[PDB]
Amino acid sequence: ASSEKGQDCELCTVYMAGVVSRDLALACGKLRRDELPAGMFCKEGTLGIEFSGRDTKGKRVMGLCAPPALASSVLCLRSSLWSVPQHWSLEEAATVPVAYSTAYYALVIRGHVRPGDTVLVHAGGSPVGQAAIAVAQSCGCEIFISTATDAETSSLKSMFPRLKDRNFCSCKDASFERHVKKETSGKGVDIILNCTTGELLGASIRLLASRGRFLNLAELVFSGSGRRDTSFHDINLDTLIDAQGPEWTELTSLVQKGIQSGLVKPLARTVYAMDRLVDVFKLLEEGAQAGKLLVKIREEEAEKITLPAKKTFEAVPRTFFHPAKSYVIVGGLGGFGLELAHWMVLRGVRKLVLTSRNGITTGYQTRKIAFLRSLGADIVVCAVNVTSQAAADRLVKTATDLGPLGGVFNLGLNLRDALLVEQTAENYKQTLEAKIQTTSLLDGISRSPKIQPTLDHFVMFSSLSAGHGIPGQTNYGWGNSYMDRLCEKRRAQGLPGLSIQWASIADVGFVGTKGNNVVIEGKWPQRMYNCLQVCDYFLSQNRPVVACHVLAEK
Amino acid sequence: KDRNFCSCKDASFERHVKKETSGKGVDIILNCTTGELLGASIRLLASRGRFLNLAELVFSGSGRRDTSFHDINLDTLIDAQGPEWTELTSLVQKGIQSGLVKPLARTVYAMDRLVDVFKLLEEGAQAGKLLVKIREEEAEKITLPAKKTFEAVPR
Amino acid sequence: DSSYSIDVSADSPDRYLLDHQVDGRELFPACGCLVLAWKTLAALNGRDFEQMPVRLSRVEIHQAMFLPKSGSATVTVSVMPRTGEFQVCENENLLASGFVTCPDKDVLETSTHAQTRSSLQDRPATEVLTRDEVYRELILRGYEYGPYFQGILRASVDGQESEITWDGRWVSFMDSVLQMDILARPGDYQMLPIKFQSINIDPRVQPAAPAEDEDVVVLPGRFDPVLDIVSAGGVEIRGLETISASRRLTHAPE
Amino acid sequence: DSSYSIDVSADSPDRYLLDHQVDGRELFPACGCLVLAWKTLAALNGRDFEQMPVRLSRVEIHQAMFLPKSGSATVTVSVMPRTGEFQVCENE
Repeated sequence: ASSEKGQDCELCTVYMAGVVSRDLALACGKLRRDELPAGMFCKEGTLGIEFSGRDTKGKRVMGLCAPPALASSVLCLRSSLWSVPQHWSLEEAATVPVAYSTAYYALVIRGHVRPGDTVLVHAGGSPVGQAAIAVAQSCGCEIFISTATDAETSSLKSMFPRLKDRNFCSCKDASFERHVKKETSGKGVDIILNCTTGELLGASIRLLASRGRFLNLAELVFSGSGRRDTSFHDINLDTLIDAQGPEWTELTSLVQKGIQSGLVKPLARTVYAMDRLVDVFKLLEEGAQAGKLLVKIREEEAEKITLPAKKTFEAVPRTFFHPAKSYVIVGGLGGFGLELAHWMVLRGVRKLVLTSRNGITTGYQTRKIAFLRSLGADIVVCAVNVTSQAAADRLVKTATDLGPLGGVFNLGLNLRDALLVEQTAENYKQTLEAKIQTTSLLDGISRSPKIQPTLDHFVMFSSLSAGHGIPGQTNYGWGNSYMDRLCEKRRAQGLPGLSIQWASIADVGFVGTKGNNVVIEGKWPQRMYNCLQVCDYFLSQNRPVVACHVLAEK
Repeated sequence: KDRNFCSCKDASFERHVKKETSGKGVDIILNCTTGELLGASIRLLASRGRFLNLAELVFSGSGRRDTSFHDINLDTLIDAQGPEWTELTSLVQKGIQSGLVKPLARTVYAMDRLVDVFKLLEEGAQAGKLLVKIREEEAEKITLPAKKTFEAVPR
Repeated sequence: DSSYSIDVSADSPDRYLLDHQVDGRELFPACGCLVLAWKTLAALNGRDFEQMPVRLSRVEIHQAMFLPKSGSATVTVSVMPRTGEFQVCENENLLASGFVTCPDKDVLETSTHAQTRSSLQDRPATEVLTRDEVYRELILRGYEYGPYFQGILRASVDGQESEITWDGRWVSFMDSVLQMDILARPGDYQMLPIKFQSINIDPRVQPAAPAEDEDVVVLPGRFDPVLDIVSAGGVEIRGLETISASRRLTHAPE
Repeated sequence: DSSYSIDVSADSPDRYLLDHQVDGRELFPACGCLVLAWKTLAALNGRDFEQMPVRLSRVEIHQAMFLPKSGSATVTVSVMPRTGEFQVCENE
């Protein structure tokens, strides 16, 4: 699914994936997913932006990208890619992005720092601090750094010669205010590339001079300013990454031009092995971070341009669907079916065929259809009661006209409950034609040569009434048993096959309308989202027939 | 066009702007109002939007992430004629060379009408710009400004 | 510090407050805090909280109190004289804040209060959601309301036109309106209100409470998406910035 | 609303408050409002205003009360429990 409709995208094989404070803010829970810009909320993951590795054909590249960057492969937009120069091993190229990107985007694109003016860089130890120092010194301005400890001061002084001993302070306490106000003759600095918060933020705001630009990397106090002409710039690189307007291209050009010069250069790096995510994030939380932090996905190879070879990564299997395929949810217009379809569309399905008996009947179905189509999916609702070869052929024709068929999720049911002592043939026929006839026809038509190599999600929703029994519901039981046996036969014979036996789904079903507490055989009515998570696990595991039930407090 | 106009007097411009712009919001809000109207104006700014406040407390509690608030006080720039002042002079001169800039509506007021001029400026019924005619222009386009005596309390 | 002592016993009037369940926990609705601030301002000004138009602005919700299954709880209210900066808190943890005032005629701005005709009936069933489905959606999200808070009788597919059942209690009505607002923003994450912008209540224009034998009153309500403003009967809620929550499985592990 | 009733009579202790004149008017000094808020916080916390360290922040002065030449004045104090947002006001 590496093909993206928007623009042209290039799939890069990551070699060294960086980690930023943003990734910790997201993983910890301080920053909710929904707070991310539209375009990053619908994405797969949300961790890591910087990356560096071989592009297609192997030419070493680096840059920012969509959130799913801290990964073994990233689909970049072809606009966020800088070529790695020589004399720069990939271990080093992973440090230039985000660091220098934010430095330039704050000081130049928005700060508009000019020859002169005074730039106060908080937390000069962090990679952004060093990048801002490099850029500011490139423009020639006087830079007041605020290091936290004393080792950072020595390291920075040894990394930048021209810095004197009067251009340093202590960020830990509110002493930098006194030093800056005393050394600058009380005028105050102009460009405050602030990164602190709380009382320190108030102190930093009380240093800004007239026509001063406060570049807040992380505002309430600022509004009550008394310096007249000023400016407050909230700098959130995520929004820029998402909305790649002309400004993004200008920033790319600035960073590339700097790279051509000797201005930008790799910062302190701390390579961490792959299976050390928890420790890496914990250390990033601690604050003792040694400069930058990276993760070594793959070891670099000798040749400077070559194919990235092959490698397999251990990972918990998720369930995703091909956006270019079409999936049929027989009886998907009921209670469960609609929510299964919504979950599917979230996971990537864009072409659906929600089959039902009579079609749209109530308003809830129409609202759900409208919402799913609003997510950008093709829902061709039919009303084909699959009972003969022609009906199934028409269903498959609709599916193919949508696109190649990939899966069939049979969710139909018929509840003619009655004790066998007083059970009529009509009830049995009506109940089995909802599971047995439809299932048999779909199986026969989905194993044909034209669809077999494209089908991977044959699924049949069953109920525990075939495993644990329900009084006087033998039709449901016979149907479920047949479906489970068919799926076992399928798996034995190859091709996908699955039969999920449910206990009782809450909310959507009639039990939810009457109240999602009624107990049946001691089985509490299961929630929905939990049901969906269990389904997510079940769809991607090699077992023919499975079951899931929630026990009730005895 | 006729879709690019609203009513500043009441808080209706918010509805019109949000309806006509598809809810995204404008980018450069050259705001000049205050009070509740200022809150309404702030609630229109879009992502990466620059609020140029010509006259801020509400803005700090924004929910559009990347934004910018620019207090514009021309007095400070006039006083501190840095490189920016020269760049602005160059911009206005270059515009003048083109047909872009042009005089606006003017209401010449005699010399001894300061109190009335300021009162009218206070009223809000000001007709475009307001000027004071210190001396009548002469025919020649380059000449000495002659002589004239003005009544004034001696300091 | 006009302390309010709510009780949730069987015979107490406020038993209905146990119907506002969010994932198997009896959370005290934010509408409750709003009504409490309303009553506090009414009392402090020598007025009755059934004939005083009010406007709550800049409202922010900090925490959600867990109502006892049976017992009583204490919640204090501290408003300032001039600015009307209320602070509804309990014990040591603040519940809600913001400003509360009493404006003049200029209180409601939607005009749905004046409207009295519903017109929602005589619309094809395929284009109208009944109470059952309207609250099926919300229970699916995670809000499991009891019968007393199920204060929506019908809705449109657009989620804009709807009918509310006014039956005396103000908290039920306000939470019904807020439910309309939540319904206006589909999804699958348990949305949690945090910050409002303007909640204007005008009890005068509101229809009088039904007597016991007069069943309920059907009130029309509309949600304007341009400004994102939900207005029903005599209330008008606006803003409703929200965050997400991680749900809480009500049962034992599957 | 811990109201304070100041008196400026001859024998009252607060006669000295008439010494804070600003251009021939006996203005009540802002320090007076600060001390009153201090005492209000001390009282609300069951403390004495002579042994309680205090910090007043974001303080803003709106008006200046004119002390009567002889008589008494009333000034109310309204502090919030959590945020400690005091409001020293008189009359309206």
